[PDB]
Amino acid sequence: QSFGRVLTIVHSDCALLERDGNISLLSLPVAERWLRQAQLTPGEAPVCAQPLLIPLRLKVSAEEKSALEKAQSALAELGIDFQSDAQHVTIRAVPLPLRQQNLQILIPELIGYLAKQSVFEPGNIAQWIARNLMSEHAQWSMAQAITLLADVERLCPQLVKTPPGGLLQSVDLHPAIKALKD
Amino acid sequence: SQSFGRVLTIVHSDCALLERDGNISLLSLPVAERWLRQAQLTPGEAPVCAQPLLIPLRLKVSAEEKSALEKAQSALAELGIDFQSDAQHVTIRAVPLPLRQQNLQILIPELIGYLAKQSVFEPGNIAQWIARNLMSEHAQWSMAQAITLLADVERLCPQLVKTPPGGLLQSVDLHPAIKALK
Ligand SMILES: [Cl-]
Ligand SMILES: [Cl-]
Ligand code: NA
Repeated sequence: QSFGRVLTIVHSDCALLERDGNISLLSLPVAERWLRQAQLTPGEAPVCAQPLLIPLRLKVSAEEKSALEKAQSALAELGIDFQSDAQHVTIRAVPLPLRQQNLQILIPELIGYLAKQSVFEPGNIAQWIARNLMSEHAQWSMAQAITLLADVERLCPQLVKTPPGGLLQSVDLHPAIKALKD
Repeated sequence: SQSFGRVLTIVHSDCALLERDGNISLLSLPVAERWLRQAQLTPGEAPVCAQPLLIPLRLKVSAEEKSALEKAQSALAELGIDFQSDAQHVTIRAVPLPLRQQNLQILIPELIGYLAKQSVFEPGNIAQWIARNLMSEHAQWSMAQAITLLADVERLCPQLVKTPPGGLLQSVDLHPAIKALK
């Protein structure tokens, strides 16, 4: 299905939508998040490690290093590969959705998150990366909102069928209609 | 002076069983630690000074990160975190005493990620975020460590002792046991 037709951008990051006479307000940041999670999750989209131009070498504490080692397998399932020596880790590849992020901030952030876990699972790591570590977004445009919803419709069919309250809300016309008649 | 009571024993590697005027309680040492550090980092709740690193930490930042840092510069300086910025990078020149022995190559990027998502910047709010992201103190707490921590918390956070939140301290009900003995 579909969220409908994008009508206009509301308050820099929402999209006013129309579907069968119904008007809705959708949060683009929330939609972007669901999209990224699906694109990063093995089993919901193609996952292929992408080589870094220049590998990112980082110093890590022993507890971080140890966390990285236990997570190696989960990370590789996400397309995140690295090698490491005594005091460092060097990121050699990341999945496509991450290739254009600022990895000098994202990876150290991922490392901090990983150093706090007891269990490592690609699914939960993808979700975390999708919600917290990714590129913030400035003013949204129509072209961007249109593209986003289309991608979300394609990869997250379920969101369409049952959109949470933080994703899309009903814009009630009854008051205006009544006010026009009355 | 006012206190949480007498430390009786360590429970679950990170909690402390307390006794105060006949009442028994369980206190989360990690939570107590976070309040202590939050206090040590908050201007007005404890002394704050800027200590230079012997090796400035340079980091690449996105326009959005760059911008966020710009807006938070004053609040950060109040916390003793000083930095310089050039086109694409920022260089941390100094950090408060409680952050000297941390993994800044991980913590600063996390702080930057956190700041990039804020709209309002206040030293108090930022210090709270920092205290919650410092690497967990110990792992297996000892009696001496808990006794020392609590004495410090008592002097720097007198209000916690008066109104200990439920995340910090919980009552251990002896009534069932007393009834059972009967
Ligand atoms: Cl537009
Ligand atoms: Cl447009
Ligand atoms: Na970021």
